[PDB]
Amino acid sequence: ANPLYQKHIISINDLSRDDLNLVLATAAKLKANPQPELLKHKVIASCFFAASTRTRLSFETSMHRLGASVVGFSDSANTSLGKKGETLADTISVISTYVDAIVMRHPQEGAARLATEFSGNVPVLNAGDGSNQHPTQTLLDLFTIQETQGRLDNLHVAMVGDLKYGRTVHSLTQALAKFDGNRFYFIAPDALAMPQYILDMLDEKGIAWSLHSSIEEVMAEVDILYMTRVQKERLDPSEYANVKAQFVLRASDLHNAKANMKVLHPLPRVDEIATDVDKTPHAWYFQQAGNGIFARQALLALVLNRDLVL
Amino acid sequence: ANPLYQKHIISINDLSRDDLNLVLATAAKLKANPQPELLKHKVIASCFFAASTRTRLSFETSMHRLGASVVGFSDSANTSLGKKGETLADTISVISTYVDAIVMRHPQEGAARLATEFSGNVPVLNAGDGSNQHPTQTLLDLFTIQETQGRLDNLHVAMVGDLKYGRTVHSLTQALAKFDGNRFYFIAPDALAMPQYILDMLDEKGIAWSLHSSIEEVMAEVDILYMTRVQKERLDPSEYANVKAQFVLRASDLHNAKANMKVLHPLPRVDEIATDVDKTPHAWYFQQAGNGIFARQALLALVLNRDLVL
Amino acid sequence: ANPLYQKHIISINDLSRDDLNLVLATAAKLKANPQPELLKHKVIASCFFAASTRTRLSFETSMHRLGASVVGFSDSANTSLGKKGETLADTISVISTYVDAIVMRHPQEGAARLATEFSGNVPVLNAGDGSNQHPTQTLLDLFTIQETQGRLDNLHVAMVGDLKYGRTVHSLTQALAKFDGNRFYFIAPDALAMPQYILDMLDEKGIAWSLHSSIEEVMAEVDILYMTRVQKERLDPSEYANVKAQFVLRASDLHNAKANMKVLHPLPRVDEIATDVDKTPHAWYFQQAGNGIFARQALLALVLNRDLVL
Amino acid sequence: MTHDNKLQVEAIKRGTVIDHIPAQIGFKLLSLFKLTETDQRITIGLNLPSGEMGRKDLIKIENTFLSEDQVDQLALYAPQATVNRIDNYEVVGKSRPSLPERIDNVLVCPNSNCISHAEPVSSSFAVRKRANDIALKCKYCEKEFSHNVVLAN
Amino acid sequence: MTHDNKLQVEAIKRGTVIDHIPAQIGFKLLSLFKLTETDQRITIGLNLPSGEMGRKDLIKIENTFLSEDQVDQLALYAPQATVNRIDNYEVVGKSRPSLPERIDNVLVCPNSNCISHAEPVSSSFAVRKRANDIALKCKYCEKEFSHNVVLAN
Ligand SMILES: O=C(O)C[C@H](NC(=O)CP(=O)(O)O)C(=O)O
Ligand SMILES: O=C(O)C[C@H](NC(=O)CP(=O)(O)O)C(=O)O
Ligand SMILES: O=C(O)C[C@H](NC(=O)CP(=O)(O)O)C(=O)O
Ligand SMILES: [Zn+2]
Ligand SMILES: [Zn+2]
Repeated sequence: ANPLYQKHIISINDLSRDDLNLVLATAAKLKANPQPELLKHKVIASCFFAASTRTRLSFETSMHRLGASVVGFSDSANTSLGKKGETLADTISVISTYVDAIVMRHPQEGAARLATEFSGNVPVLNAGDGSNQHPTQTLLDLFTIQETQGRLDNLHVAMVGDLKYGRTVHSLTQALAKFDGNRFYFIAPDALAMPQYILDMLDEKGIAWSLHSSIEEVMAEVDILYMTRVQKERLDPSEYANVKAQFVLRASDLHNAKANMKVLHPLPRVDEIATDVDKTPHAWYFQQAGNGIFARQALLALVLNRDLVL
Repeated sequence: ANPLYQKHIISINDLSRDDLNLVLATAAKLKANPQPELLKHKVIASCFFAASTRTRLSFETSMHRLGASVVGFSDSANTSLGKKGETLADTISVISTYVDAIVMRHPQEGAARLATEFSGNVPVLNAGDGSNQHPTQTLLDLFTIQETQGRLDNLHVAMVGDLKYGRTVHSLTQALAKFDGNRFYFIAPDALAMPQYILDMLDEKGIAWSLHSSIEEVMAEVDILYMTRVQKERLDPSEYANVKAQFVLRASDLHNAKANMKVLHPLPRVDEIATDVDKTPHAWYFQQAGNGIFARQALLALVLNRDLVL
Repeated sequence: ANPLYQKHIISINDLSRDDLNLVLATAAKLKANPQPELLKHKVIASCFFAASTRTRLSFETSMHRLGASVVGFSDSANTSLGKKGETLADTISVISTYVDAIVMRHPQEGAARLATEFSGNVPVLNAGDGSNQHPTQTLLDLFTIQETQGRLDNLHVAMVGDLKYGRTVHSLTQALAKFDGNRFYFIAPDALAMPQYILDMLDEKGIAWSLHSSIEEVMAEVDILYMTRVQKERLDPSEYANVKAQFVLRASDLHNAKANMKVLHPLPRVDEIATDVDKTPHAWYFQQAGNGIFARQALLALVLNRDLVL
Repeated sequence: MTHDNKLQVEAIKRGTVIDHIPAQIGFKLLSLFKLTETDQRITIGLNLPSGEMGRKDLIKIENTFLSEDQVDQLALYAPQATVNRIDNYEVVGKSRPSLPERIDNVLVCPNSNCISHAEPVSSSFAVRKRANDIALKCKYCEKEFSHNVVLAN
Repeated sequence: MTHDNKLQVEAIKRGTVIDHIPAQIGFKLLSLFKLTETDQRITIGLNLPSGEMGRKDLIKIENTFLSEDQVDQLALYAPQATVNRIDNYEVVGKSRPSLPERIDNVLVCPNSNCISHAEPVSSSFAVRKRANDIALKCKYCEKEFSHNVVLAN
């Protein structure tokens, strides 16, 4: 069987470069020749306890694009958990008895963890658990970074926006820190700063990272500019000074931009990026979005198929 | 054609032991060798006017697990009924013109009845209509009772919880009362007591039944312990003294338990059962949950296929 | 000085027969010989943290009847306690520095007492603290009973309705227990019976009370039929079973009643007293409401005036 | 005139010595009195025996002396408990807790709608013996509860 | 086997002996791993000066036997103390609280949006040698915190 077979993809901390590399490979493979019937007969649950456009929709297309059938929900408000005071665990307890895999997004952290405790044999895929992880996001990210840069080692990577609450940057910093010679520049409001525990990891790994007070000076030496919206919904009222984006990026800012540099964004964006950028070629967030199919597919493929995909 | 072909499954009062027995049989059959394509080309509507996790999800998996395609809704709030003042009947009137069968859950009683008046040829499956019926629930129940006891006649069956408002126990009491030598013990708050009309049926049938004031003394002579959550949402403000569960069951209570005895619960449970039970082997409600596939499948199969399933 | 000069009238349990008799006697004198300017130059605070029609207004009229000036609030919502978040302790602490006495009605029990601990030498008067004490009620009541019966001993008094949350009858019962040979019949729904500690005094004082499941058991017995309102605002959800009048008085149930008998009611009444009673010469609720003026002046006079001579 | 019978004693030179403490109330005491803060060596006999009193908790506090009110609320917790004052290795003082009149600052009025919760004041109940239990009347709400219930705060 | 100055039968045939507990730490431990929720003859010595340790708390249970895991857990509050496996009155083994892998049930994740609160599951942190202290990583939320800021049940 393949390494990720019947495995729970919960946090990026539990994956290896080999793991990462494998999904990628398989993504690039399926992107070339699709396997429309690879997962027929399978039924996957799309459980969203939290809001999503991209993550939920891209995942469901993936499942259909592989002959799999889909059941689940976009809102817990109509679940017995929603209206009958059920517990998430019991929820997962019954659901594990129906389907072959569980994709879930949830407002609190370690929610996916929790679920594996009751999921049984049925593998659990975290579509985002609070401020914590967002692994499937990372995978499309990496796929995109590699698409446009040719490598995942030795990059100049600038992460702007909300990093304290950005599950997106939580995972992905962990992910390229598994690669070598990666320069991390961090531009964040002092309260939406990056959490200690991610920096330490960087320290011990000897990976270099340096705070910055503006996009202006990182802008000449960066391959990747990962922009993030301020996680407004997870904000504490004592942080509501920071609800408006400190760092907005317009086309003007990109003159000095390396010709190879791309702008990335988990999406969605509110004002941290101006539509003029949309015209320019460093802009890659919509292509970035399109890549989620492939990664999610690859992943699905691997987790559900023992024998390494043809 | 098979007996239940093109038939509306609305209330258990309209089924016979032969009927029951047939679904069962077919459940046990499909559970052994599945028919992934048995219902392809068919489209079934999943209409939930009411909340559900188990019932809705298990049904939809069933349909997919038989090659059927599914359309419908989890909330009426977005239906034209929901926002344009449409009538349920007209609702059913249009929907009958699109699909092959209709699964519906609804906040009021005889709602499924109503629908058959407009459904036309298209058979209607009640996923719960108020305090009234819950037939598909009963079917998985029976399947489970038989699974674990070997029979449906001559059982000691204890129904605890809300029975006044428990559509779950409404149907199922009616169902084993179609069987012989069934001992019914009823443990309920005096206001959430079991309705007269179910007892009379029992009287005339000569089936025996006896109220009890505690689990404690029924506990030694019972094969099945059917626990139920207090139907809090259907409660009248003059019954809100009874919103908290009177009878909680913990592992401690099961020493005297017959070695064969199982605990059953329609789900969900809030505090009427304590998680310690979850460890013990009389606990069967999560296995009970898993059985809903088979029954729902069997049913779907029968209602939609003239020729008795291979 | 008089025994009441400068005293806090918080609980009936803190006054004696002679204290009571004193007030009824002044009440009596003032009702015939008015003192237009008795409390002239005095400034009193009318602080209602809870709704009142009779108590607040009657009090304020009494004040003006005595030439005192009034100042206060009908509601806590626009106080700095209501919006800025001031403690009641601080609240009584500054108001006590302004005015000559404090009339207080409060939704929580004991609010009355705590004020005295902050009002300094400024007397505080309980217009009602939760379902604890309604002392001023008992006074106009005593007065009213006296006026109709000509005594306050060896009476046959019925106490119907919410007795558990009825602050008016908590206070009225300790007051009549100070007199001789009174006979108490308590008619109230179990959820709302006379609190134990109250009966504990009765028993422990050698007084004869008795509980009755109806009004008509005592109708030709009792001298005073004290009706009370269900305190739905203080009700517990579990007690919501009982929000409707269980014993309602009709002008026909009075048919066998003693001719000297009078129907009292602290007011307001919802449906526990039929409007047809209003006409009957037993109906006495509205007259007693009137006597609030006299008992209340009476009170005001004794506290703010060292030596009254009428 | 010296040490006890069973074989685990360490008599202090001066200090209080609470004995006869009913089972598993020896640790409650230790906490609900803040005698773990001090420096003075403390000796704690948990689940000690008795034969006739069964298991007993005993507290030996060296050089500390129980407040004359602190023993008054201990009157409630361990009524069967005894307190030995000790000076120069000897039981110089002998007291026993009788039920005080009213107790304050420690109990919580079980009546939710009691002002005492919301407002900043010190509790206070009146301690009157019924027949089978002490009843406590909250000084504010004037409700009376049995010491068993007011002992849940 | 306690040495000189007066008497102390704080020594049994069977049981465990938590020697050398840093002062004040004694009380905590008793609650945290709930070592008093037994019925065996416990004896606790608070702040009793010794020598090596100016003032060392100290606990011993009769007939009770610490687990290699249960033991280790003490390495967070008293890693420099000594367990003694007392059997037939003589020391069979002298152990020390060594830092453990992770600390399941008795530690509440300080993260409010942690799922470990709502749902019925046992708490759990991985333990780590940060710099001048231990770091605690919630099993669920994946947030790690000082062993000084995390609180426990
Ligand atoms: O919230 C964001 O801004 C980033 C991120 N968003 C995405 O996954 C895209 P979507 O919410 O449509 O699935 C997430 O963490 O939710
Ligand atoms: O309500 C219940 O407790 C029992 C019963 N529940 C079930 O059918 C499970 P669910 O609501 O997830 O479909 C029902 O009558 O709704
Ligand atoms: O509320 C009642 O039913 C009885 C009593 N009512 C009165 O005092 C009359 P009012 O609320 O107008 O002052 C009370 O204790 O508030
Ligand atoms: Zn109180
Ligand atoms: Zn956590």
